[PDB]
Amino acid sequence: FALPFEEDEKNSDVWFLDHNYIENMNEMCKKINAKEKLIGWYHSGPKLRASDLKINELFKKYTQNNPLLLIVDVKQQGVGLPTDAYVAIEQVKDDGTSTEKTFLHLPCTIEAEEAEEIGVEHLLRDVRDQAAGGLSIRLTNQLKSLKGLQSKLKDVVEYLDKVINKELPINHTILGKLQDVFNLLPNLGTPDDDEIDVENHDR
Amino acid sequence: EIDTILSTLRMEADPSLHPLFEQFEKFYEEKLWFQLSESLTKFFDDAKSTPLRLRLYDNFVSKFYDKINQLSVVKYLLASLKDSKDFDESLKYLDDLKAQFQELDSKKQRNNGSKDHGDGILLIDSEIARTYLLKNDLVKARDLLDDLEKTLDKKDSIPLRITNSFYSTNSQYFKFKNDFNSFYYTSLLYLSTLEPSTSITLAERQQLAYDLSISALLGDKIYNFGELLHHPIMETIVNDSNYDWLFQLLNALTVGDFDKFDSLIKVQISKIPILAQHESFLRQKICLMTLIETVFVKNIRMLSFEDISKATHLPKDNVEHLVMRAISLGLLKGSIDQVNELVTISWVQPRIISGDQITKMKDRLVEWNDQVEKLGKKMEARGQSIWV
Amino acid sequence: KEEGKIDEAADILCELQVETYGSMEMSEKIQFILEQMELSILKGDYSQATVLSRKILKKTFKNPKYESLKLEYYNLLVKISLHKREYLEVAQYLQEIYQTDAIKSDEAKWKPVLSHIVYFLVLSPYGNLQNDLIHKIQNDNNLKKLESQESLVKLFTTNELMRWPIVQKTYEPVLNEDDLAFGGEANKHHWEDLQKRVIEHNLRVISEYYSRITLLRLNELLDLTESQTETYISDLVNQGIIYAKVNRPAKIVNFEKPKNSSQLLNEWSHNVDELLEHIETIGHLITKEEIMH
Repeated sequence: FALPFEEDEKNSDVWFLDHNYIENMNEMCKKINAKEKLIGWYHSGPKLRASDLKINELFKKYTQNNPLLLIVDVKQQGVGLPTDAYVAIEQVKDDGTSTEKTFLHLPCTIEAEEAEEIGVEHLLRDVRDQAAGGLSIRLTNQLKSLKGLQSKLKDVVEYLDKVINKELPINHTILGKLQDVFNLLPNLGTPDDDEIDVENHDR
Repeated sequence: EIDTILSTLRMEADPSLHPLFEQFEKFYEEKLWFQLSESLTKFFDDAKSTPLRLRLYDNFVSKFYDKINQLSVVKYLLASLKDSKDFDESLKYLDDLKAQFQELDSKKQRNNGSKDHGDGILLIDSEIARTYLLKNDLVKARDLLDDLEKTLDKKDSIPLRITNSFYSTNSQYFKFKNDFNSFYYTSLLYLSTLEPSTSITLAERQQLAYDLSISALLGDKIYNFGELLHHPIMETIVNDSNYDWLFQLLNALTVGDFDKFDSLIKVQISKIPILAQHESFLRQKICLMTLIETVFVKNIRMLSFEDISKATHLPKDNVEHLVMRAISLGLLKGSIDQVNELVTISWVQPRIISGDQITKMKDRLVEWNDQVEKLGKKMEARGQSIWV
Repeated sequence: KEEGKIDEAADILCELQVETYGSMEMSEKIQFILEQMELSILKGDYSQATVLSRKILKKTFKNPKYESLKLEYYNLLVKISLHKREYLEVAQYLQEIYQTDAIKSDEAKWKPVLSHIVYFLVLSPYGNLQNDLIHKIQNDNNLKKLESQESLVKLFTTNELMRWPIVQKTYEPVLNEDDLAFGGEANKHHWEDLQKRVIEHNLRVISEYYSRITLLRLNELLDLTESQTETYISDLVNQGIIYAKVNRPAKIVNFEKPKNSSQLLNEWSHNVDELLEHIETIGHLITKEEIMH
């Protein structure tokens, strides 16, 4: 359910939140259905910020789980979902800090009821193509997968150009992770390449 | 009241130290208590060595038992009992206070509004452990660490002040046991969370630095030598005399030469007996470093025993032992032949990333982008009539 | 019992008390089984006394009512199993004694109990249970108060070879003088069984790190003649602990796994999936630091 929210960005310490509204609404919803608890708050995008962490503290207050921060991107980019999930995780870590609060991504997928699924299908004149059911559908998917892979690689390629030539700092921890990508690469012209050839034949 | 106490502090003291007692009294009259708290701080910063320091505490704690913030108050006592030469007295004062803080919290809650009060208690238990250790009781401190650690983890966070004292006790305990490995972890954290106070003397910080350098010479999986010299703690003390040859053992290790290392160590083994008892670990350590380094800067995945033996100055008999310890420590992975006498490397340990290596990463990603984009163009032309 | 009619005496005790277990207090039943069991160690039939022990149940024997009796029950079980050299089993029993309330609370009395366990636990052969129990003993604070026991646990827990004549000499005046396991006349005949665990341990380290090694070099590391070396290899492969293949002209000893196309295709699948996962994960952090800075 919606809250009113005003953001002033002159000072990221100036914020509007209707406190009373939240408590009132929490109690009414419980009388329809008791399985509704405060599990977080959505932010409307259209990107992540460094600023979402000031706001997150306000929602830890209410909750008995770490609040889920759903960055719903509202112009809708991607051939996938434009919905990111982040839950604030607290762990001791040294990258210039002693205790870090950071947000770890979690997968977004869907699950639906009988009623809700049929209501989606009912809107849609589509036969789906995120299904990976038939031969036809899996063909479409394989090409979408290749296009997904090229676009992310640019984002990685540009990030690295910006340290070395647009001067952001050298972040050992980030690079470190990148290094292993290269270390765990396949290498052909070895018997490994040969096992593949024999495999092709069988199928 | 405070008047009789104030006279008694001035008399036994020096003329230089009369105006310090006078500043406090003034804040008290006006009742500005932000300023009173700060002015106590100037006191314990650099005159915790005066014999009156402990009594001066005793009037202020009674007044501000529940009026101002608990972290503030407690802070004075701890510094006062770091300057006592008699630790039997130190243990008694803590034991009373520990007792007061358990009563206090009943009262204190209603005054603040609603607040914690386990803050003072955590610091007191650390001081009991540190008194024990300066008196050489390893065990009494030992059960105090366990119980103290769990209470850190119970909270979502501990303050930087509180956690420095906890890490203060841990450092003290470890260097007596003579575990280099354990001492190392406590010191790197101590610098991160280090108090912004000038109340922690520079003399302690220097001493702590010397011992840190020693942990990493004798260490077992520490290949962070370059990293140690970046941080302010070592960087600035390079041109001190006793910390010259000490950092030259860091730098010899880095570049992987054996002659600079040999010429240094023969002098300091004799001079300082610390390097004598851990001699067995010290010689091996170079050998291991040479191995890793030659492997990392190159891009090939195998080396014969002949290349290795010249590099490390060991015969091919000891080289197979050298390889076994490296794989075991977690520096490298691979397999060993004695029938072709190769070491086959398959894993390298990610180390410090230099500016040059970022460029290097990037070049390969551009190679792979093009390849994907090319394939995907062909895969559109193919299958054009069969898609959803 | 004092007379030469000790035999006839047991046969009467064990028969009687093994059919009489009615309405009488538990504390008394526990007592009569101990007495029965005691005679049977003298009978030379350890198997009779194993069956008896399993009459008394572990559901009714974790109470303070039975505390002094629990300790003696477990001391006897160690004697039964020591005859038959099940060392891992001896170690389990002894562990319960340590975890008993009485021994744990009295500082002095816990000292010998811990020490005995270390000993027996190392004489066990290298199984799935050996690996998890020995790393339980290594972590404990008590182990760390001691240093004599610490050195032994540390040797086997690390994945480093070590030569027989050197472990022997080193711990002969420290650990081998103490009673239980080591010490006495019959117990010195378990010092021997140690020599086999140390050479087969060496072989366990060498399978993992070496893939080809010479038969010639292998002889030197275990400190055993050609004939002996091949024997303890063969014995290990019947136990299914290692994979070893020796060429008898002294060519290669192979520790490297025999491969199939299927195993290999699985390994390579892992690596690819793993790449795709890393690219995304590094990709989350790339977003944070881009907007932020």
